[PDB]
Amino acid sequence: AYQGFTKLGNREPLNDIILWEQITPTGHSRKEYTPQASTEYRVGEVLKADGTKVQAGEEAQADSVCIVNFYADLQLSYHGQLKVVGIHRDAELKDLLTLEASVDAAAVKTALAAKGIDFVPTGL
Amino acid sequence: AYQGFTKLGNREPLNDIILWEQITPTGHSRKEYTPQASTEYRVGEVLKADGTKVQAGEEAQADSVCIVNFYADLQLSYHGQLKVVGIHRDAELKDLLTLEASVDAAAVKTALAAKGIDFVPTGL
Amino acid sequence: MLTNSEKSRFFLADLTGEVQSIPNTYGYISNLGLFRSAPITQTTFLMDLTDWDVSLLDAVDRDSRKAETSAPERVRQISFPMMYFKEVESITPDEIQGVRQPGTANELTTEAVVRAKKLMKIRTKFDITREFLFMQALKGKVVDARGTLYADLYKQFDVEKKTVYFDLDNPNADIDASIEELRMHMEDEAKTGTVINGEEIHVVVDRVFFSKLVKHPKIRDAYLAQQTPLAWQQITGSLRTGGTDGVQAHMNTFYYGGVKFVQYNGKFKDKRGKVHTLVSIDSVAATVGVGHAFPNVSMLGEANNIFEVAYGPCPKMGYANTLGQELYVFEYEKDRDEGIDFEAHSYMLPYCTRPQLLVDVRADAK
Repeated sequence: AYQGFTKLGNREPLNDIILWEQITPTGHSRKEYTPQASTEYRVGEVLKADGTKVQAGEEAQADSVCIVNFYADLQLSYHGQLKVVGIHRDAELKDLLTLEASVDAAAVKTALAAKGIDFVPTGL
Repeated sequence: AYQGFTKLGNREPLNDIILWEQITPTGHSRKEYTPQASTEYRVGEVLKADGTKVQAGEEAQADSVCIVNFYADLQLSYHGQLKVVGIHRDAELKDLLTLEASVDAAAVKTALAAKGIDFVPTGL
Repeated sequence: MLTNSEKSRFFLADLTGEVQSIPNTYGYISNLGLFRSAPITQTTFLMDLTDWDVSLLDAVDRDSRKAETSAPERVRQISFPMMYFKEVESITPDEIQGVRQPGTANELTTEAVVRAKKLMKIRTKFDITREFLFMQALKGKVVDARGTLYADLYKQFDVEKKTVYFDLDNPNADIDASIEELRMHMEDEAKTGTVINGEEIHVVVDRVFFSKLVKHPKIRDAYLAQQTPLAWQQITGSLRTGGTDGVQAHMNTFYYGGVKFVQYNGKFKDKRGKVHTLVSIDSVAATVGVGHAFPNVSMLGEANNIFEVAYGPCPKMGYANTLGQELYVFEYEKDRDEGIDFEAHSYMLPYCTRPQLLVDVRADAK
C-alpha cells in the first residue's frame, strides 16, 4: 500500500432495527418516497416530508426513518427496488439513529415520539 | 432499473499492445513514473516527462506510452505495484492509442517515432 | 607445488595453498520456524475482520415491562501488496582466459568454479534479505532496506502499540512489576475467545539490556542467596546455553520470573554502507537497552497461527498462475557464444494477524 494500509470499507448496516411494528395486509406504518437525485440513503437515517434528509435547525420537520440502503448512481436500492421506504408511524426501533452534522438528537427524538415511534436503549 | 438499464462498465484494456521490444536485463526499454494528482492511468495513454498525460498544444513533449493500469484511490497498480511504468524507446506497438481531447495523433506519432517507437496497422 | 621465486624467475619456491575469509551470517529467526509458508497464485490477498462486544445490564421496573438490546456486529475487509526482489549476474570468457586459481601454481580457472561461487553468493544474499525482512515484520512495520513503507500493521488493523519500561538503571526499581505488566498485556489484548497462558513468550534483547539485567543488584543477590543448581549455573557458570544462530554455537540466556531472555547480536550492512542492527528500535540511541517480545506458536496452537509468509508467482512465461516458490533461478546463453547470464527472482511479504501482541521493551524509564 502507498500509505502502508488499504481499507475496502465497512459493511452497510442491515435492516434489523425494527423490534415491533403494526402488521397489516398493506404496510400501515411504512411509506414510500421518490429518491432524490444524487442522494445516498442508508438504514437509520431521518428524512423530511419531501424525502430529503434533515439538517440543523429543522429537527421539528422530521417525518420518517429510512429502512433501505439506496445507491444514488444506480438509482436502485440494494434489493433492486425503485423507491425509498421509511417508517412514519407507531413502532419500536433500536436506538441507532444516523444524523447529519450539528443535528440535535433530542429534538429529533421528541418530534418523532409525537408520531408514536419509541426507541429502545441498545446495549453496547 | 431507473431509465430501464444499468451498465457495469467494460473490461480495462489488457497489456497486449507490445509486439517487440529490446529485451535486456534491467528493462532497457522501460522507465518508471511517479503517480500524482490522483490521476487515473490506463494502457495506451501518452505521458510527459513529468509523469502527466499529454494534452493539446504540447504534443512535442510526448515522452512515453503507459503500459499499466493505475487506480488513484487505491494508489496501487492493477498488479499491486507502487509505480507507473511506460515504454520510452525501442519498441513496436499496436495502434490502439488513447489520447486526450483535441490532441493530434500525427504529432504524437512523429514525436515518438524519433525515439524509435513504431506502430503496426491493426485491422479492427 | 613450485612457483617462481620472489626476486628471480630462474629460482622456484613452494606454495602451500590459500586461506579464505567468509562474511558472517546470522539467520536466527529463520530457524525458529515461527513463520509458516503460505504460497498463493495472485499478486494480492484479502482478509475479513469481525468484531462484537458486550456490556453490563441495567435493572428496570417490573411493571414498566421495558428492556434493553444489543447492537449488531461489525464486518470489515482489508488488502495487502507484496515485495519483489531481483538481481542479475553474468560470466564472460575474460574471467577465465589466463587467470590463475588462487590456491594453486599453474592451474587455470574454469567456468564451473565461477558458476558455483556466484550461485552460492546469490543464495547467501537472498538468505540475508529474508532474515532482515522477517525481523522487520516482527517489529510490526514492514519496510525495505531502502526505507520504503509497504505494510503498516498498526494502521491496517486499527490498534496501537505498547512499550514497557524496566528502569534497570535505578537500583531500587522492581522488575517483577514490568514482567507482570507484560504478561497481563499479552493475556488481555488477544481477545481470541479462549483461555490464554501469557507465560509462553519469546523475549529477545540486545547486549546492553542483557548486561544491565544480569548485573542488577536485586537479581544478583536473590540468585546468589539460593542453593540450587540453577542459581549455581547462572551466578558462577556459563550463561551461553542457548541455541545456535548463524555465527556462534550458543546464545546468551537468562532465567528469572519464569521468563527466558535471549541475546541476539545479528546485524547486516546495506549497500549504502550503513549498518542495520536487527534488534534495534527506530530513533533510539544505541546506548539504551532494547528488546522485543512476541508470543510462542504453542500459545495459540496451529489452529490459530499468527505468523505467515506469502509467496507469489514469477513474471516470466510459464508461471502465469502457478503456486509460487521461495526462489527462482534462470540461465540464458549470450549471443554467438559470448558468455552466460543468470537471474534470481523472489516475491513475498511476511505479516502478522494480531499485531497488538508485539511488545517492545526498554531499559530506560519514563
